[PDB]
Parts: sequence; C-alpha cells; structure tokens
Amino acid sequence: IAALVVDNGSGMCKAGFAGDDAPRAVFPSIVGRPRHQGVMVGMGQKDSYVGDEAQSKRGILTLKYPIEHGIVTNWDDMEKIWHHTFYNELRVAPEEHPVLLTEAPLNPKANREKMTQIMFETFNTPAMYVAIQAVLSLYASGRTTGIVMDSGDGVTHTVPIYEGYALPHAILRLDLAGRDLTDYLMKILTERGYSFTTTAEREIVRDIKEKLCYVALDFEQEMATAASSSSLEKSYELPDGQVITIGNERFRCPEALFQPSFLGMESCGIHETTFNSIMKCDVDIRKDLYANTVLSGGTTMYPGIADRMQKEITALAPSTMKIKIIAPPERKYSVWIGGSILASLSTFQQMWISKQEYDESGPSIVHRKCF
Amino acid sequence: IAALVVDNGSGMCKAGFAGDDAPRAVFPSIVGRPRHQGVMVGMGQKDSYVGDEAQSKRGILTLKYPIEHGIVTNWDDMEKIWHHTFYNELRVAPEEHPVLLTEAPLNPKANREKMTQIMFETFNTPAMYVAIQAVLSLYASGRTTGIVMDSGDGVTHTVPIYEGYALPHAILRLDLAGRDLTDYLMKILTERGYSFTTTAEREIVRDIKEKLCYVALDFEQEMATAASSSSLEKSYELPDGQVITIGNERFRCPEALFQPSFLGMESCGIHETTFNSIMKCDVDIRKDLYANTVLSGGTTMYPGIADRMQKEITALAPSTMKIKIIAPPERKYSVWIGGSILASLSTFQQMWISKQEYDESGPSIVHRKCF
Amino acid sequence: PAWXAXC
Amino acid sequence: PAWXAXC
Amino acid sequence: LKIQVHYYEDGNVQLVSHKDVQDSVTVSNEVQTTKEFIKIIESAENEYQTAISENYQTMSDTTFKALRRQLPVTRTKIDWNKILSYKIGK
Ligand SMILES: Nc1ncnc2c1ncn2[C@@H]1O[C@H](COP(=O)(O)OP(=O)(O)O)[C@@H](O)[C@H]1O
Ligand SMILES: Nc1ncnc2c1ncn2[C@@H]1O[C@H](COP(=O)(O)OP(=O)(O)O)[C@@H](O)[C@H]1O
Ligand SMILES: [Mg+2]
Ligand SMILES: [Mg+2]
Repeated sequence: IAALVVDNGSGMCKAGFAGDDAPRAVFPSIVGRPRHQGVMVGMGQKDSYVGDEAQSKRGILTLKYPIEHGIVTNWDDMEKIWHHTFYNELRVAPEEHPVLLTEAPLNPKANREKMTQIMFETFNTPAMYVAIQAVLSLYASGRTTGIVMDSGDGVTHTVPIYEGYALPHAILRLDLAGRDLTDYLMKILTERGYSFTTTAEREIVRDIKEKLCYVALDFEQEMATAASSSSLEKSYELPDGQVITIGNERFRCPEALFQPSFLGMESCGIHETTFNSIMKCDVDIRKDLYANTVLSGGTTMYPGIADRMQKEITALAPSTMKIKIIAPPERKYSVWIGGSILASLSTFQQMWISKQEYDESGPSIVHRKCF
Repeated sequence: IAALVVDNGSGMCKAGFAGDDAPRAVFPSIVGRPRHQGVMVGMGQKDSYVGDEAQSKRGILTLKYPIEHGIVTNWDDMEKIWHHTFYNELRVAPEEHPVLLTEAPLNPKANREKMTQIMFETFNTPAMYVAIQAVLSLYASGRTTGIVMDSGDGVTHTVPIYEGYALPHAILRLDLAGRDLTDYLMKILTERGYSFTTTAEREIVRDIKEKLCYVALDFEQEMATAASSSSLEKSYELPDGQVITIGNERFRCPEALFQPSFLGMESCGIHETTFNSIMKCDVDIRKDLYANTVLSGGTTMYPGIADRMQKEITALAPSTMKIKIIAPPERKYSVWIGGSILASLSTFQQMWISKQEYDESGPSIVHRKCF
Repeated sequence: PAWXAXC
Repeated sequence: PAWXAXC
Repeated sequence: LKIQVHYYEDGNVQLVSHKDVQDSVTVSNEVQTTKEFIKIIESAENEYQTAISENYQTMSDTTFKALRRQLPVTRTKIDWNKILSYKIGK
C-alpha cells in the first residue's frame, strides 16, 4: 500500500500519495461558514464549505484559516480540512494507508500531540510520522548539506542541515510571513484609497500580491524612480470588473521581508536571520552552507527575491565566499515533493510510528521523536 | 574627598561611594532608543533612555546592551551609561571624587586605554584605578585565598586567588552567562506555547528567570517526579494579566550551566571550569583552594545551586580533599562590595593614578603594566 | 463606496 | 493570538 | 632551537619541537656585533615562544578537532534510537 503525504501549510494544503512527483490536491486551507440566513431551502445548503468550495462561494461566506503561524488554532475546522483532504480531495480511507505529516520548526508540543491524537483516533491511521518541513525542503533539491530559508503564508524559518542531520540549536523562526505581507499590502493599498476589509476582500488582496508585487533589488533608487516616473506602476481588475493601480506599493510590500520595522516588528529581516543562523553554525561548516542556501515555500516566489537575498547576504558574509542562492522553480511545492521522495524509501520505512505503539505507549513515543 | 566605586558588569551597573556595604545605584546597563515616532511633542521626549527609565518605557524602545558577552561593543553607548551614572543615578559631578572602575581579566589591552581616556578626558576624574573584578569578590568574602566562580550576565570567570593575588595562567574565561541562559529559557517556554521575540520581550523573560527557575540536585529523578505529578508546577502572570503555567521548565533551564551541551556550547560547565582551573595551580595550594570555593555574581542565586555544585565538583576532585562551597546571601554584590573595601584603604588612597599623572603621561601609563 | 474601490 | 502568549 | 616537555601525573603528555634558522649579517664594531647577535636571538626565541603559546592555544584546538571532534557536526549529543534506525542520506 502507498503511504499518504500531507503538507499542512498555513495557507494552502498540498497532499498526495507517496511517489507522486507533485501533489495531487493543492487547495487553500480555508473553512467557511455563511454570513447570512439561508432562504431558498430547496437548494439544500451545507453548513461549512472547505477549500476551493469556500473560494468559489466567497462573498456569502466568512472565511477562517484554522492554522496561524503553524499553530492549529481551531481543531474542528482543521479536522474538517483533513476529512476533505482524505474522503474527497484524494478519495482514500486514511485508516488503510500510512500517513506523513509535515510540521513547522519550533512549534509547541501540544500541536504535535493533538495532530497525533486526531490522526490515530479520528482517522485511525495505521502508521505515521511528523517531519520537520526544512528537512524535506533540502531533500527536495537532492542535496544533503545546506541551510534552508523556508517562508510560507504563516512561518519563515532557517534550518542548517549537514550530511542530512539538522542542527537543532542553530534553528531560527521569524513569524513575518505571507499573511503578514498580505496585511501590510492592505494598509499600503489604502493610501491610494483602495480599501479592503472583509475576509473576501482579503483574498482579493492576496491575489493582487501574487501577481503585481516584486522584490526590488535596490530600494532607494527604485523608490526615487517611483517618485520621478509613472512607468514603474501598472494595473489589475477586481472580481467586480473595476481596475486598480499598484505602484510604489508593488515593491514596498515585499521590502518588508528585509525590513520588518515596516510592520513594526523589531525582528531581523530574512537576510539577517539566514546570516545569524549561519553564524550560529560551527566555524568550519559556514562555507559549505554558503554554497547551499535553499529557498522554499510560496512567499519565496517573489520575482527578484533570489537576487536580493544574494546581494544582501553578500554584505553580511566576509569577502571571498561563494555566496550562491539556490532558488529553483518548484520551490512552490518543494516541501511536499521532499516528502514524497523520503516516503518512498526503506530506510524511512523504519521511522513510521505504528498505531499499536502509540496505542500502548500513549503520547510518550511522540514526546521523543519531536526532539 | 571620598572615592566612587563603579562595577562595569554586563547586565547591571553597580555604583556608589567607598566604605558603604551596599551600592547607592543599581540599574540595567541598557541604552534604549525609540522604536516609533514621538507624536505628542509636549512630552519633551529623549533621543535615548537608560536604566529604570528605559525599563519603565520598555514597550516603546529598542533596548541595546553596550556590553555583549563581556566586551564593550559601542563606546558612546557605554559613555552614556557612565554619564547617567554620575549625573543622574548618583547626582554628582565626576570631576570631584576619586573613581574606581572594575575590569575583567584577559580583556585586551586597548580597552584599558579607552576606559582610562574616557574617565580622565570625558569625566575629569581627579584620580583613577582599574581593578580585576574577581579579586574584589574574595576580598569581600573576607578570605585571603580561594577559587572564585563569578558569573553575571556576560562572562563566567574562574580565578584561583592565592596570597591575595590572581594567578593569571589559571584564569578560565567562560562565555556562558546570564544572557545566554535567558535565551534558553525562551526556547523551553516555546515548547509549551509561550512566545517572546522583541528585545523588550527578552527583558520580560529575564524577570521570569529570576523567579520560577531553580537547580535540582539530581536531574532525571526530579524530572521523573515532575513528569508523574503536577505538584511541581507554579505560575507568574505577564504585564498583560494572563498566567503562564510552568513545571518541568523550572529545573531544565539552569541545568544548562552543568550541561553546555544543551546549548551546543563546546566549552565545559560551571563546576568543570572550576575544577579545570584548580588543577592548573601550584600543587601545594590544591587543598588550600578546595576548602575555599567562592560563588558570586547574579547568576549564582538559583535555589539548590550550591548543593548541586558540591555534589557535582565532588565527582571531579579526588575524594577527602574537603571541598566546601561559600554561598551565603548578599553574594549578588560581592564584587562591588570588595571595591568599596579596597577604596577604604589608606594605602590605596596613595596608589591611584592621579589626574596630574595622566595629564603628564597620557594613556602610556598602562604600557608599563600591559606588556 | 466612498473610497475608490472597496467601500 | 495563536501563540498562547504572544501571537 | 629545541623544546622538550613531559607530564605524567596520571596519564602522559609530551611536547617535542625544533626550529632551524639561517641568516646574513654585516660586521662593523665589537659593540654592534654583540648587540646584533643578541637582537637576533631575542627576536627568534620570543617569536618562537609567541607562536608556541598563542598559535597552539587556538590553532591546535582546530587541527586536533579536525582529527577528532569535541561535539559532532550537529553540535548535539547523538541519540541512539535515531542512530540505529536512520541511515541518513548520502
Ligand atoms: N507568485 C507569488 N508571489 C509571491 N507570493 C506568492 C506567490 N504565489 C504564492 N505566494 C504566497 O505563498 C504563500 C503560501 O505558500 P505555500 O508554502 O504553498 O503555503 P503554506 O505557506 O500554507 O505552506 C501564500 O501566502 C502566498 O501569498
Ligand atoms: N535571583 C536571581 N535569580 C536568577 N538570576 C539572577 C538572580 N539575580 C541575578 N540574576 C542574573 O544575574 C545576571 C547579572 O549578574 P550580575 O553579576 O549582577 O551582573 P553583571 O555581571 O553585569 O555585573 C542577570 O542577567 C540576572 O538574570
Ligand atoms: Mg509551508
Ligand atoms: Mg559582574
């Protein structure tokens, strides 16, 4: 039987069977409910739409993300996401196949506990493992020594991993993520009088970000150009047909990854957290990391972010280093791909916790393997 | 005129006139700058704040320590700490009283010049001296021989002082201290779902470290008890009124002082660096030292730390050497206390570098001493 | 409706 | 807000 | 120039070393040659001691580490369950 691989991303759920080269199910991790009383009873409405359903019916629903910064905040909402993942999106009985769960680094013990409990007892999975997302990210490029800079909708994190072993004390988390950049995008679009408030409107702003924002290579000269010619500014049209112009705002939004001060976060920028994790690594190995900075997760998709990460972390490194930013295509779903790779293998076939083990030993098996 | 005694500690600056048995000023050595714009211009708001003003204003300031690990990082920030010490904390003109500066052993020779030049040329001190911290500690403890284990916010220092002299060859500077220990508390709190990131938030964690945390006499026995029963669990509520619930974390943090492995530190633990220092001595003085183990500086305060230190270092020494741990109260301040005594000696009143001596010799006064 | 798009 | 005492 | 040290309190450690020096000089006066030869001896012995203290207290830690490490590449103590089970990738 083929194990099931699920990337529990904060914004989108990527899932499939082991050995697929790309995820089968790729959908926004949304649970919806209706904002108004239902009146055409002959329609036969259902009380909570999920995934692409909620995104289809958008403006009659309140939209809930159950995962905030990797923390599962609402469990019955997340349980419905997994129910839909299994019975509808993949069409499989999860009690008959082993399951691979991705998880974010430095995420509290209880999240793994409740994930475990729900898998082993709501879905009765037969065997299971929970992988540190960055491991899978590095593995996805086929390399086995580097530092990963992961940056999803909910978490940005830096993990050094050498000869395939992680450095746990040298990990960093920064919660400034894709949602936060959507937040700041609202605020700056408000300057040109484009207000967006409802969750539905939030999704419009997410769409806008995903197609007109880009990482400026040279912020000062760019912003001087933006104050000198309209040629850097362009437009997009709403689901309401009307056009909206995105301008200075284009670059100002993604600039925040390097300047978290712009969202009033004192926390260091992504170039600083990568550097500050390399400098937490043992003095020997820093070279091996500089040739192997791998980017992963969807907010690493901004045009020019690689160029900026390079030209920035260049300044943080000493001169005479091969500072090479590994930013391929498929970085989008890389984490999942790595899951599928690792899942296919007899060595990893030792790692999966048997349901029976958990059943007999309680949470005491997972309380170890979470490190 | 009476002398002024100043302790340039990593975390808190302890200061006051000589002969006194408690310092007249005790404050966190912080330069705190604005995080945000001062819109209410009528406040008379400051370019930076210091000490208890910064700690009151915590929520709106970027808190920078000018000493990190043990070295001054930015001279003008330290210079502000000193200016504030004189004019605000003590309300005195530094031109008018002799001055003593504490200093760490093996601090590079140029630092002595910078301190000396600032104290004469910025602050016009009428006489000056610079002293090895650790000496003052034993001196304050009365005894004329022993091994110091001094640990504040930045450096753990071990010195065997014999016939009233530091033995320089035996001095084991250890980069593990209070600040480093604070970081690890952040992580073990994270396990249970509490988060803290901003440099303001760091100081909140410091308050917790100084209250709930303690040293267990034997690690897994205690931990097994804690894993069995919630009896070992206590609480402390943040400025935002929510209680934190804490058990297993309480002994786990300061365990690190015995296990630098927990933080990936290559250097040995606190008992270890003490032994490892003892063994370097002229062999005849070994027993003179073992009866004379002296603890000091703020990190030495944790409940059970002395009893643990005894059971720990007893393993390393050959038995029947009668190892004894001097750890009464008031050891929070032994270093500054020592200087206050030293500055009361009539011979020392002859021995200061005078203002007139520096005004003829400049910083070259130290070149006879520094080799 | 007061703003440009949006309300 | 996610976090138990922080976000 | 040669140095030899032995310690044996419980186990044993030994230091063994040589340096060879070649130089060229010019001859002027009895006082000046006296001073000059001494200056060379002074310089050579003080540099030789300076290297053998200051370099060996740091660089020997790094080369001895390159022969066997103090903590692993992970900077963590190894874990027997994961070490038995996980033949981690090439
Ligand atoms: N073309 C794009 N440019 C910038 N950001 C993007 C782009 N496409 C997707 N994203 C961001 O990727 C984030 C989610 O990526 P992903 O890692 O797949 O989901 P999750 O973060 O939940 O695991 C979203 O917040 C979205 O803003
Ligand atoms: N009662 C206590 N419990 C735990 N930690 C303490 C206590 N008192 C002081 N400390 C720690 O000692 C550190 C500073 O020690 P101290 O030697 O007084 O400062 P410095 O070395 O800068 O002079 C602080 O970071 C503080 O966390
Ligand atoms: Mg993700
Ligand atoms: Mg001190």
